[PDB]
Amino acid sequence: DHLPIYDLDPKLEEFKDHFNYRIKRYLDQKCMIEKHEGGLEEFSKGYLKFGINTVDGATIYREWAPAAQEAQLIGEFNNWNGAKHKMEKDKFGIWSIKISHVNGKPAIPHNSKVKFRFRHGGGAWVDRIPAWIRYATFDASKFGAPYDGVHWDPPACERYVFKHPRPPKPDAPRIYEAHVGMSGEEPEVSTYREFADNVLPRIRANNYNTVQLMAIMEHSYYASFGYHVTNFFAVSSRSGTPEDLKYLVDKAHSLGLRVLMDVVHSHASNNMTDGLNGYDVGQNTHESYFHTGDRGYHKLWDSRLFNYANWEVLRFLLSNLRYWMDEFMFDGFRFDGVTSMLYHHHGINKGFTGNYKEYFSLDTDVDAIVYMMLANHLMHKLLPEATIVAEDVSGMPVLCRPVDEGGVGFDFRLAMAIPDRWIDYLKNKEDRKWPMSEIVQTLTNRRYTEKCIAYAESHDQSIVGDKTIAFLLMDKEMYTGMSDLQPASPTINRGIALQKMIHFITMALGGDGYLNFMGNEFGHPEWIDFPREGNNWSYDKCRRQWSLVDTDHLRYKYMNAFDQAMNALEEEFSFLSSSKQIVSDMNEKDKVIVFERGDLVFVFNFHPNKTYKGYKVGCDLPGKYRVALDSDALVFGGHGRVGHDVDHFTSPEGMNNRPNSFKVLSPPRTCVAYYRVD
Ligand SMILES: OC[C@H]1O[C@H](O[C@H]2[C@H](O)[C@@H](O)[C@@H](O[C@H]3[C@H](O)[C@@H](O)[C@@H](O[C@H]4[C@H](O)[C@@H](O)[C@@H](O[C@H]5[C@H](O)[C@@H](O)[C@@H](O[C@H]6[C@H](O)[C@@H](O)[C@@H](O[C@H]7[C@H](O)[C@@H](O)[C@@H](O[C@H]8[C@H](O)[C@@H](O)[C@@H](O[C@H]9[C@H](O)[C@@H](O)[C@@H](O[C@H]%10[C@H](O)[C@@H](O)[C@@H](O[C@H]%11[C@H](O)[C@@H](O)[C@@H](O[C@H]%12[C@H](O)[C@@H](O)[C@@H](O)O[C@@H]%12CO)O[C@@H]%11CO)O[C@@H]%10CO)O[C@@H]9CO)O[C@@H]8CO)O[C@@H]7CO)O[C@@H]6CO)O[C@@H]5CO)O[C@@H]4CO)O[C@@H]3CO)O[C@@H]2CO)[C@H](O)[C@@H](O)[C@@H]1O
Ligand SMILES: OC[C@H]1O[C@H](O[C@H]2[C@H](O)[C@@H](O)[C@@H](O[C@H]3[C@H](O)[C@@H](O)[C@@H](O[C@H]4[C@H](O)[C@@H](O)[C@@H](O)O[C@@H]4CO)O[C@@H]3CO)O[C@@H]2CO)[C@H](O)[C@@H](O)[C@@H]1O
Repeated sequence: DHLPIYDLDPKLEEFKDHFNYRIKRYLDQKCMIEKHEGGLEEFSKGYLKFGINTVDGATIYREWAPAAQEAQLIGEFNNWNGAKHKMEKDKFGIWSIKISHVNGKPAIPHNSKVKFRFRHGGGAWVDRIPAWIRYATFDASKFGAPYDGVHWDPPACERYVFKHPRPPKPDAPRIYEAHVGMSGEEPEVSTYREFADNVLPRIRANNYNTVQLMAIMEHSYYASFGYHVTNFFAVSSRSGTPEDLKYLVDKAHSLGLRVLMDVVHSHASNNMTDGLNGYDVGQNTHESYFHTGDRGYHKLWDSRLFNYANWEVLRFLLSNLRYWMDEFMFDGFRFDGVTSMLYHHHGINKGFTGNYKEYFSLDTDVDAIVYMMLANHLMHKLLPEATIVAEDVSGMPVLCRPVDEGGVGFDFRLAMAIPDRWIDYLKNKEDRKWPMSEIVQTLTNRRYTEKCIAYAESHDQSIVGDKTIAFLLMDKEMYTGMSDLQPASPTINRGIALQKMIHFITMALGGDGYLNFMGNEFGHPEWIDFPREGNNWSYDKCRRQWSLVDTDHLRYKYMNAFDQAMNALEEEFSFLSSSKQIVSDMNEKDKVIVFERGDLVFVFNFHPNKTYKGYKVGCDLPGKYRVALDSDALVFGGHGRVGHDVDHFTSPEGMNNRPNSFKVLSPPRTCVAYYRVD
């Protein structure tokens, strides 16, 4: 009847009807799950019943295949002959078999290959990888690099034991988005252990508190960046085994880092031999993971789309969430492609002006929203400290409100509008024509009842035609002009300064959390290019040149040190988790932005050349102000013009204006945060 979200946003009651239906569809589905499955928590334990599971004296294999008329389990254990391992179908379309132990040992050995062999209506037999397989390996020797499902039940001598607890939820997420495969300096696919031993310390040393782990779910197409999942329960085998990933998560927890995983429940790869799409043999949507016809196909991604209303699809996805959380001790997730799930048009060729009828209509996908609400309720009841992030460009209201208020249940939203604004400024505007108004409004125009994670550039700003901000600033000059033993050219000084500036203002003004993609913290040059036919499958641009930031006589160390000190500043002052956000000056003629966040006063000089001596900045309490972070510091690649022990005494006003003010030196292209001395 009445939802609490209506009190947060009166404009929502106009669409009560919509929400009514939506909430009804939620409460019914949950109710059904509680009546016939024992509740969401038990429903999400489906990976203990489906797939291959060892019990006392036998092994149970279950697989949902309504379209099959006959089915058997084949593998190395029966030399790919399922004659003595025929499965039986029930009224729900589920095939099952119990296989007794052989000489006291399980019938299917650990680390052996298995396949689900079934005959469909036409009369032909096909072999597929089990949908709930937990490991799948490819053989690059054979043509196709075809995958094989692998039964993963390691003995205690090689099963990883988690030794460290989950860290507490931070006051604000400082997220290091990473991809294990391209995390090494060698032009190859790196391993989970190499990432845990080499990269995680870099993340902790730069004072991040969260890692966003991409490309964990298995995907046969490496260049998909993990977005085209084939085996949803399998840890991507190109970087190691599931135990290696468990070791990665445990090591991150030992360093005090929280780990989120990329969850791709928005679509599925079209790969029929290796992936889930192989269970589509033409059956109707009520016997399939996916919709049929147009609704079952994503035109932009060339992918299959789930039928979120199906009982078995709900079991599949909710159990996938519980599987990742429980078996790998993840601290939360980022749901990718949420915009495509929210609307029947998937936002493919549609811009969202903000008109509420574009959010709440019959273009709204109620099945997917019901699934996401069930998912968020389940995940927050399993782990109240979990952080669930939604990757959504539309800005759907109440998307990040709890389920019990009428919301979708996400904790944070990705603030996906800032990067393109920065790109436009860098590409088509001269430095003296940059609008401070548009920058401030882009950083601050958001729904303040819902939390958001700001970032100047993510992984997508490194791929498919996008360059890093550092490269957009300096380009080929980075190849030759980044040595610390020679004076930096004007271009290099400009680029380093503006990179620090863009990152810092996006963090301090753009939301309630920060995200940075692996390598951009030190201005990694160029772009990311995956191995493909066009480059003869080169890994040259599918890696991270840690050499550049580690070398003392180069200048990347400056951007890295500024990133580290900026994260440490956020840790000490907690300005990302403070609602006090006052922009007290926006000098468009002088290109200066003065604002207040937390207990800090931020002065940004975006002017190309002019220094402002004795610039007056507003502040609340009178007293003694000093530099907390200054981008012109020599250790950050500046010229050291500001000076850190200088006392900025306040003077009351009258001898956006504030009670008191103090005067600062503001060199061009600089950012200084000031704190009040106790
Ligand atoms: O303590 C004590 C100590 O001791 C010791 O030490 C010592 C020692 O011993 C001694 O020796 C000394 O040292 C010293 C020395 O001597 C000196 O020399 C120095 O050195 C230094 C330096 O200085 C610095 O700088 C550094 O360096 C570095 C750097 O930094 C970095 O960077 C690196 O580099 C590198 C890189 O990385 C790489 O890469 C390479 O590069 C290369 C490349 O590759 C190639 O290619 C080339 O390039 C080139 C080209 O070719 C051409 O062409 C050009 O280009 C251009 C073009 O033409 C134009 O056109 C433009 O382009 C553009 C376009 O237009 C657009 O389109 C875009 O693009 C695009 C692209 O194309 C693509 O990629 C896209 O995408 C794609 C996708 O992905 C797919 O999928 C498909 O779709 O396709 C697509 C495509 O279509 O993307 C994009 C878009 O987004 O854009 C573009 C661009 O913008 O433009 C361009 C430009 O750029 O040109 C180029 C260039 O020129 O070549 C290159 C080369 O150059 O390699 C490099 C190198 O070189 O690394 C480096 C090295 O490291 O460092 C150094 C060293 O350090 O100093 C020193 C000192 O400091 O002394 C010492 C002390 O004592 C012991 O040892 C120690 O330990 C101890 O401690
Ligand atoms: O009704 C109360 C029951 O609630 C729960 O049952 C679930 C099943 O577990 C789900 O599997 C599903 O059943 C679907 C099934 O997924 C789907 O394939 C379809 O079955 C086909 C079958 O494959 C085909 O071979 C043919 O012969 O029969 C059906 C024709 O389409 O439809 C089934 C019904 O939806 O959903 C139900 C709930 O709706 C719970 O698990 C049970 O314990 C409980 O009895």
